[PDB]
Amino acid sequence: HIHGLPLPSNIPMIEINPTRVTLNMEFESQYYSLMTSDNGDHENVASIMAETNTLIQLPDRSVGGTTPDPFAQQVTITGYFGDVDRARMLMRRNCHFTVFMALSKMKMPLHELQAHVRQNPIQNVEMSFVDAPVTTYLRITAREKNQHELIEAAKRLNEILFRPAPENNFTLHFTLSTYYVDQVLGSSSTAQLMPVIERETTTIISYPGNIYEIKVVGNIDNVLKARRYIMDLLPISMCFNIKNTDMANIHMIIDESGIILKMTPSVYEPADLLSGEVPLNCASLRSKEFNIKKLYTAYQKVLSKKFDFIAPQPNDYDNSIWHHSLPANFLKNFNMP
Repeated sequence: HIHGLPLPSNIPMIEINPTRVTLNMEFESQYYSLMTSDNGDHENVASIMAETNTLIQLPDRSVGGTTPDPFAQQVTITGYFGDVDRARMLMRRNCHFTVFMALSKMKMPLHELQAHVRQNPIQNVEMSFVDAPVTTYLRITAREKNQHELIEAAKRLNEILFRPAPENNFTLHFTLSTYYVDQVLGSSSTAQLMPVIERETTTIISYPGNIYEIKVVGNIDNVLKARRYIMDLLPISMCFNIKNTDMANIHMIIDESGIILKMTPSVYEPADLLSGEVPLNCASLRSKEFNIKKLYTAYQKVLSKKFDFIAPQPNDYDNSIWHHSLPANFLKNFNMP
């Protein structure tokens, strides 16, 4: 209970359907362009929207001020709950990611390597060279679903470059929204969450605005594992409105699973009639991505049985080390916008 409310409204509400919701997730802006491009493989955002009959929006906000923009990298998916979940999965699998390989120490001259890569192009594994202020690095990029194709191409290259390959020849740059630094990495009143990932993935993670960079180092397999655990920590939330007659001060609830239900009473008072007052609630469910399977369950509970529906129980995150090694406090973010 948390004592300008309720939220008034005059625009004619066409409908107040609980099954109509928006999902919010965090996606790294450095890939926005690549999620857009029509690679002709029917996999970009447009494609997904079309096949999921949903609306997906990538932000483009230049925010400044005192506090970092909490929406710097937040993407929203809106539509029927059943389709939104399917678009959740398709946006992760199809999303690109990048990894850098240290060319230092390689036997063959760089020029020959360039020739190789230039004369052998894979359709799902873009490769390009870049020089960090002055050693050169190889940039490899692919969509999540083709992670097997990328690793192999990488491991094929090590073989070819060290006819004894170093054990920290890979680096990944994860861009988190500074805002969430306290919730992902840790805060003064919590445990430091990255050290745990290092211990479980044999990787090194160093870190220092709206964008915060987390640097991960280690073999290719471990890094992509660190990435996954880091991403399991990204916050997630689902919004929707609900007529009082359709349920099973600001209202917040925390179950013993980590989901947070926030209800903001609002009212729709017509302007053309000056009668009829439909009392409704603005709901919002939060939690960390990996715990999404428990968010839907929380959702099913708010909806009335009359809707006779079951929430989908995704399994994309069942192997998260976070289901047993994450301190409770981390899933209790009451102030999150």
